[PDB]
Amino acid sequence: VDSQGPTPVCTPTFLERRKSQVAELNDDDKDDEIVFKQPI
Amino acid sequence: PTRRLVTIKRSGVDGPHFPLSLSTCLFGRGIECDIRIQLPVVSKQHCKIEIHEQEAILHNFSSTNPTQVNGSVIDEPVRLKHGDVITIIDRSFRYENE
Repeated sequence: VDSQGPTPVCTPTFLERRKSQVAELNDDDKDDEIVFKQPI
Repeated sequence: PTRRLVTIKRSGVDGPHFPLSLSTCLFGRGIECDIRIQLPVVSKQHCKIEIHEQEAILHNFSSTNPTQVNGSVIDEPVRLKHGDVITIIDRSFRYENE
């Protein structure tokens, strides 16, 4: 989704998918979904 | 840097840390944002932090999904305190002061 598109409110469906997704994921999470603009 | 931010993962385990060296920290999908998240439910600016010699103030730009702090929504501006945690949907960032 473009950083210039719609912003749908987070709902019970979205939260459940993430919980399921975590279960479907593993230590591989390391590459979650957060990106740092500045150096760390 | 005195102010340090720790990233919380959906599993509840801390991973990479982000030092608030810059006087302003902007969270959201926008690239101009200091921290970008590839989630379609994240606002362009979601959350904005302004650091003044006085203290650190967190601003809520998320009109679609308000930012939660200490387990509570911050419809209005709030001063950051050592130990206060910012919570975004399933992700949160622990604020550490020096």
